[PDB]
Amino acid sequence: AYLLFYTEAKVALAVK
Amino acid sequence: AYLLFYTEAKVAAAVK
Amino acid sequence: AYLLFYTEAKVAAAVK
Amino acid sequence: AYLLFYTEAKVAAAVK
Amino acid sequence: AYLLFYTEAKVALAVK
Amino acid sequence: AYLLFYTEAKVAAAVK
Amino acid sequence: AYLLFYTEAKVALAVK
Amino acid sequence: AYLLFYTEAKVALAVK
Amino acid sequence: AYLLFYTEAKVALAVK
Amino acid sequence: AYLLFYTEAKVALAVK
Amino acid sequence: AYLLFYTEAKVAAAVK
Amino acid sequence: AYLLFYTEAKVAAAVK
Ligand SMILES: [Cl-]
Ligand SMILES: [Cl-]
Ligand SMILES: [Cl-]
Ligand SMILES: [Cl-]
Ligand SMILES: [Cl-]
Ligand SMILES: [Cl-]
Ligand SMILES: [Cl-]
Ligand SMILES: [Cl-]
Ligand SMILES: [Cl-]
Repeated sequence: AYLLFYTEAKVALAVK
Repeated sequence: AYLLFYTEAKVAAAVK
Repeated sequence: AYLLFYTEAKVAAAVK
Repeated sequence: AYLLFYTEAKVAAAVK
Repeated sequence: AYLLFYTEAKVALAVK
Repeated sequence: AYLLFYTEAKVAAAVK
Repeated sequence: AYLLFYTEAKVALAVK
Repeated sequence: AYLLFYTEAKVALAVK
Repeated sequence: AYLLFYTEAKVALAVK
Repeated sequence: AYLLFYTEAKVALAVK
Repeated sequence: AYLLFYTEAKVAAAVK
Repeated sequence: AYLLFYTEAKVAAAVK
């Protein structure tokens, strides 16, 4: 799975 | 300091 | 899903 | 210390 | 949106 | 879009 | 300046 | 190409 | 604590 | 060694 | 030093 | 592909 930084505000590490 | 993210929607960043 | 960090204090992680 | 990844499948993380 | 490092060369942060 | 960094005297960011 | 991820809980990008 | 952290376990910087 | 990528090879995310 | 993003403008990955 | 990206077509990296 | 690092300290990179 990819480890993708993400934000909608906080930044989070999404796991895809 | 830290980079923050915000919306105006478009995502934009700032530093504090 | 999202990688979460929480305080166990030492940092700990989960994925939801 | 460092974050490590493992599977239970879903990816999960730990700290060591 | 995703925050994805990218290169075509410089590295850049793409906002997707 | 691209996250840009520029000299504002400290670093500042914009997204295009 | 360095761009260092950190956490105390949210992740954030420190600007040092 | 994207520079995406990735894990199947080790993390690596994937070049896509 | 800082989240710092490092390598000794693939990478690891140090928690300092 | 540490892999640390930085910026003075471009982002770059420093090797320390 | 810093990692730099270049084309060979694949993206490749070097250190300076 | 993966960005890989080599070192016994100076660091060299490669894409596999
Ligand atoms: Cl996968
Ligand atoms: Cl500071
Ligand atoms: Cl430690
Ligand atoms: Cl599955
Ligand atoms: Cl989105
Ligand atoms: Cl917090
Ligand atoms: Cl701390
Ligand atoms: Cl591939
Ligand atoms: Cl190759």
